[PDB]
Amino acid sequence: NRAPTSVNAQEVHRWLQSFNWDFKNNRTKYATKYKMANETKEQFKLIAKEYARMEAVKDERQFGSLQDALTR
Amino acid sequence: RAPTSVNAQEVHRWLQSFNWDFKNNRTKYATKYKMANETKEQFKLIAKEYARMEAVKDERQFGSLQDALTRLNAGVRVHPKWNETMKVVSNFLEVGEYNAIAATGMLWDSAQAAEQKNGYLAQVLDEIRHTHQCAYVNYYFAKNGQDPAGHNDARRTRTIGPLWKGMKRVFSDGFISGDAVECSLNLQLVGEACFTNPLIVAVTEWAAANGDEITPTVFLSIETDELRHMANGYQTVVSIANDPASAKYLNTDLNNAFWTQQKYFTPVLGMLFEYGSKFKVEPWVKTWDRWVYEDWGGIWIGRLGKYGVESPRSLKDAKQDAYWAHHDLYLLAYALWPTGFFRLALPDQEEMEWFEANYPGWYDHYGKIYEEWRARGCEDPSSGFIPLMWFIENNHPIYIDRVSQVPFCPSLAKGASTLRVHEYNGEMHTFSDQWGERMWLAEPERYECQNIFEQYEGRELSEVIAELHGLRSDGKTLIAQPHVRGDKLWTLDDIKRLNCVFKNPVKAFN
Amino acid sequence: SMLGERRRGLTDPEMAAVILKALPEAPLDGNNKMGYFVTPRWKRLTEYEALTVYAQPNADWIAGGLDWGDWTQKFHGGRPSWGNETTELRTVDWFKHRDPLRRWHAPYVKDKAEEWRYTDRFLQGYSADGQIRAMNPTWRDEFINRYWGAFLFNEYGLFNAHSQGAREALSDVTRVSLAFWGFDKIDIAQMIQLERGFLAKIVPGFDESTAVPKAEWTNGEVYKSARLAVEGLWQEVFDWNESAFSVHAVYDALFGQFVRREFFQRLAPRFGDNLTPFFINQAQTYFQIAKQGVQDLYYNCLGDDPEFSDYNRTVMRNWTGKWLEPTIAALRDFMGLFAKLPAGTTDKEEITASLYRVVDDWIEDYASRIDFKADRDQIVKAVLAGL
Amino acid sequence: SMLGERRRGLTDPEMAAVILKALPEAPLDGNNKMGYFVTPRWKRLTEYEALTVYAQPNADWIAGGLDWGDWTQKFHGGRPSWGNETTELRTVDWFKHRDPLRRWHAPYVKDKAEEWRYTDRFLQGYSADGQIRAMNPTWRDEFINRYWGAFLFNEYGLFNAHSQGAREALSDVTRVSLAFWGFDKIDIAQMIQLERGFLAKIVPGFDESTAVPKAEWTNGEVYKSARLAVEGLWQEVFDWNESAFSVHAVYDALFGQFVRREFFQRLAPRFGDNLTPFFINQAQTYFQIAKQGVQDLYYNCLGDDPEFSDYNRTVMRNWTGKWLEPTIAALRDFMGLFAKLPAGTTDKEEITASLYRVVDDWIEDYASRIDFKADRDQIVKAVLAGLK
Amino acid sequence: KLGIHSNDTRDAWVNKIAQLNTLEKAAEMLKQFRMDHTTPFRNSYELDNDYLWIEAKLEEKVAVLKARAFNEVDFRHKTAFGEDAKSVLDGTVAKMNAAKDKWEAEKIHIGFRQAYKPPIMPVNYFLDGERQLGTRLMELRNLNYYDTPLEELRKQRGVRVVHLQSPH
Ligand SMILES: [Ca+2]
Ligand SMILES: [Ca+2]
Ligand SMILES: [Fe+3]
Ligand SMILES: [Fe+3]
Repeated sequence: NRAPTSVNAQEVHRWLQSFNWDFKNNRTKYATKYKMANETKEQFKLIAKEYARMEAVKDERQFGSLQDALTR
Repeated sequence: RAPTSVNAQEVHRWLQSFNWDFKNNRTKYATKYKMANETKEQFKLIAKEYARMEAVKDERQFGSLQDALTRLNAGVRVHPKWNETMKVVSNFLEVGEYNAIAATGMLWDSAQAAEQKNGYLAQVLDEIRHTHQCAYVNYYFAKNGQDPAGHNDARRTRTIGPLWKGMKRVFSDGFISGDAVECSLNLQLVGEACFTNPLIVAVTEWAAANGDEITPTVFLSIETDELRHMANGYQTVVSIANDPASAKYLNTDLNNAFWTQQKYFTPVLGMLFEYGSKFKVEPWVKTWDRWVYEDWGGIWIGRLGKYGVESPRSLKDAKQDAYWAHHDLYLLAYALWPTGFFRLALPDQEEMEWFEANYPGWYDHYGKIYEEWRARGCEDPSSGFIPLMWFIENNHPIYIDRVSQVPFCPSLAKGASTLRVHEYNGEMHTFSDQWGERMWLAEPERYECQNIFEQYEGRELSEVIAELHGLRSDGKTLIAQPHVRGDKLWTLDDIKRLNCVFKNPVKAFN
Repeated sequence: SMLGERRRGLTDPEMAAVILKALPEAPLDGNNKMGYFVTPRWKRLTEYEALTVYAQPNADWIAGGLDWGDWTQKFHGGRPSWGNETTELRTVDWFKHRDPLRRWHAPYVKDKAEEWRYTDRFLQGYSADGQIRAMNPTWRDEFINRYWGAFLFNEYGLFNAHSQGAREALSDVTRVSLAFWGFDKIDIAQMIQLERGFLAKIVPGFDESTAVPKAEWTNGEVYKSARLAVEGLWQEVFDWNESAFSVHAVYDALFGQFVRREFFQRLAPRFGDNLTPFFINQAQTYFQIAKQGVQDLYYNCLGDDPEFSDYNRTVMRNWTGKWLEPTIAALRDFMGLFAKLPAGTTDKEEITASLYRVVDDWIEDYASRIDFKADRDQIVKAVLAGL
Repeated sequence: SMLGERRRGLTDPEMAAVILKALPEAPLDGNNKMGYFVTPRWKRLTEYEALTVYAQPNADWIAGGLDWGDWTQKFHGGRPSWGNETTELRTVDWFKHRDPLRRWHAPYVKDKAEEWRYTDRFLQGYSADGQIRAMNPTWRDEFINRYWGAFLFNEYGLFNAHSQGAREALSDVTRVSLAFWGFDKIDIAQMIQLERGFLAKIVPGFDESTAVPKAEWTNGEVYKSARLAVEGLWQEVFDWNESAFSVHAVYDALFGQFVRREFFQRLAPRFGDNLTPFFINQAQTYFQIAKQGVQDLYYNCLGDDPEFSDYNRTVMRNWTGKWLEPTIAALRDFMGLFAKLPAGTTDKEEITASLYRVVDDWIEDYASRIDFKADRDQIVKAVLAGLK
Repeated sequence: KLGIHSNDTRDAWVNKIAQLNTLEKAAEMLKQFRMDHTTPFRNSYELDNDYLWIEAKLEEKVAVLKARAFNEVDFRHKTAFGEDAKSVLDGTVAKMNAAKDKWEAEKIHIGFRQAYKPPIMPVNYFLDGERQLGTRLMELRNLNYYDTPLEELRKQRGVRVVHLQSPH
């Protein structure tokens, strides 16, 4: 089957939690009275590539309006 | 190991050598000329780089539209008269942009030098960019404007009216039908150089004056692509300057191209500008003279003199018929208002003062007629009156020029009032000037376009309108209107009651 | 002045007031959907369709048109601006086609511009990373400068084959796709020359002149039949559909796919060449992009036309038979290039297998759609006669 | 309604009139150049410089600052928000650095977004062109899923090493570069996982779970020392410059360049793999991009500082010696992977040559800049000992 | 009954076409239709508003019939009348080059279209001829295009001047 396929952000983010591994000095370098659960999950399933793409789309409009219509 | 790459010009350097010699390596299109197969293009571009510079331009444009301009509600805060005018200006230009696609594809076929083919090819893709840009203007005004009808279906509702036919001649067929070089002169040496380039900027001026910031945003972007289409039209003359056939045919095709274009735009652009706006920028007479007479007929045509190019012989004629042409045409456009896809308005007082001021003699002719019409209730749907009736009552027939498709009324005109009627093999033909008449006589098979009176003959008005979908979403109210106010819009029924039936004005010579 | 001379109707108090005063209380029509009358290919009308479909002013006498009447100005002799007479194919509607990628101008230049800018970045990383060191000199100076370089004229010629289609296409949707198919071909050809120009900057002795590769193309043996088929598709075919169909659904699907993928993409790696594959990646992306469009036009729209399905399939089978032969000849002559490779580079088994891949994919995506009875063993064996 | 309720000062007649009426005849100052007081690195001030330099509110007591006085709120104990105490390096001005690529946020996400969208296009062309057929099963299921996959944790760890720098960096220009260097590392790591997820969709049996490659990284032999060096650079170094410098000018310039370029980029082709090289092309572009910035900060600005040139070179030589050893250990253990390759894939000669390339480029672009006396034969021979 | 796109006249022809089931019959009807209703030399203008649409619907039938009747080689090289396309092309180009004046030329070009326009002749040869014939026609026509005054030109065209008006 040679159907056109690819992979998106969430499909990779699914395994991001497992990226970190256990070892001796794997701990914060900053003083703190609290202990952040090391199994916490983030709400938005993003990866660097996808993050960049959604911020770039936003930039186009913004700078477009400024350099063009708004300047005119 | 220093970071290096390669740019466009570094590759373009070898593009001329891309083409190779062989038997049938020649044009597939008929042409009297021979384009030197060593011609060079002015801009050293490659597909990748072309795409990049056009894409950067798109970002700004669409960014302004989707963002700041939408937040400011620029699609609405525009004068009603102009919202209507842009239905015609943008869609009519769209087909010019679109046929220019096929036209430059034909020129890319005609060119033999790899660099000249590539030059045309850049336009082939630009014209697609412009077809889509013009389309976007109507798309934007439809989605966010004060009246989407017309903007949302001009591609089909434009077929009802007579003004569209003339548009297809100068910006559709005049672009692709005939000798490749003749089409090139129509499109590039005349169309773009003389009218399109100055016009696109003009439109942005009138737009700005009437609250429209959408068109400026898009058209000023289209404008940035025009310096390439000028170089292509210029390089067409170079590629054929050394061919012996050029000294025999070049000036004849250039003259026919000039006349063909000016015949339509001289009266149509001025009409759209002065009558389709509330706020004025500058009198069309003054504009025309600068464009056609000075900048083009003098400056641009003068530089091509060293290639055998001379000033069009019909230039004086064009100038003398031009003065009142647009005023003469609006009378016809308004009188036939039910055949359009946009709403028209009569000159308010401030405007009439402006017209008379800039066109002495205006009020006694057009001014009084418009007042006469408004008095009978041409704006009110209960009056049972349509200016077309006034033309009939006062015996002022309206003919369609068999060649240019431009509507004309010689019995009432203030500009050209010539009329030539001929019969040939069982068919009657009407001409409005000596140049178009020669064209037909010499090339009768090139001009067999049926006019609205021929096609609509014996048909009741409301039936032609309904058949061609000239209604709004309510299936009741007409798209076209004789005023630009929000109340008292004419309905299909209001038109049916008039019981107006079309007649071929030429059958009278029987 | 800081404020400027020209007053604008959107911001000028006096003028804006006049404008606002003339506006109606609400839109004079609630149907703000431009192109609302177009029949959607998908669930909802797309921006691509709204901005494209019906931009071509065709009259009802050209399947699908909405206008009426003859053209206003025609060719000497009477030939129409656009007519049914420019192609043997017939349909119920020329505006039925749809580019599955829904590409109108903006998206098209956007994607290509991204590729161009990344290509720049890539080359600058490549040259700085000094990878050219690990590349075999013979493969570089021989197969890249000469044979891959010669292939640029092949792509250039296929590009030109689209010139008449750009002019004759019978609908906007088809004209735009066609235009893009050919613009991608000239791009690939220019990318081939870009690589040769790049190598010239990092390899002290590499001549970027097109002289050598051009001589190979014009007078060589490897590409002789390839060039003969190209000159034919380009200048001997006057039917715009036969041109597009034969180029993409026959010649380039077989010969082009073999040269690009089965020869250079497959072997460049084996010679320390990761450069050429960068560009071939683009050409293949483009090829697969164009294929979706080609299939929709010739198979989904024409080949399956509810009225001329039969007729059209007959004509396309005819064209496939007409061009399958010259295409086989091109492949055969190309087989001669394997004898030039250093010993042990590849064997008759790999070569036969790769040929079968190209032919099977072809029968796969093209031949079977119009019921063209193709014999894989026959085709391959005919080409094999070339080693 | 059609006109909207809210009235805007730019378009509302009444309000706009009031505004226009209050405007002066001309600007109250003709110097419309924001950041005009910044010293340009190039001929003219760049947008990148104007929008970046001096955004960090440093006081004069932190080399280069323009403010005065202590921070308003500090850490319990008294530690300042930012201070000279967070790095051993010293300079005349922390705002001297300049990213040669002049990357501020907009351009950065623009370029990355282009790469992302093309990557999508590429994969869809690749899958449709059916090229996966010609790829060797063993190389695919073995070296890509297991060993290349394990390398993702290496890049992930290098990414995390930048966390403290993101917080301690002593200037905006340095903070932005640092942030971007690390963001590119997490990206590469995610691209490795993207390839494994892609293969899972076209290869009927490929498990994308990170379990196998993770076990290889956590308990394997091939990457044992590599992982030990990574855990160290990340969690044992509290000096933000030592972290950035050691990671980019030592560990990743030697180990990373060897694994990415001299192993996977060099051999994947030989196995019908044109997929992995697509991604490694990006990683190498990123590496070469970061190097320009790393060199400017540690060599052009600090190593050549008109006042602390001597001091800084000493400290960087110290750090190079400190991390060159663990990096050599990482390379050595990695040599163990060649014994896993099918016979005839490569020989001891190719391997030695490629190692010499990595070491010579390193002496080239890094070691020689701080006058660190490096012996190529010694380094290579030490790594060579890892060959089974 | 009455309509621009749909009318009784058009429906009439649709039926007449549905009755053609022989390549020869249909092909003959098309050539006749072209002689009767197309070009400035058409036998009559009675179908001026529908001929273009009707002719296409007619070409459709001749096309389908031809495809089912001809073999591959013939479909590519023969006209629906069994003639050898190339022979017709080369033959017509011969007469065009042996054209003494622009008046003889236009007759050759226009007649060529009425007789061989696809689906009669294969498009490849047709458009090929279209390029050769058109080129000659223009060379003759655009030579001293404005020398002949309108009064004289109207006479050469042989038109019947029904009315002239000119204040200048
Ligand atoms: Ca060990
Ligand atoms: Ca050896
Ligand atoms: Fe344009
Ligand atoms: Fe243009």
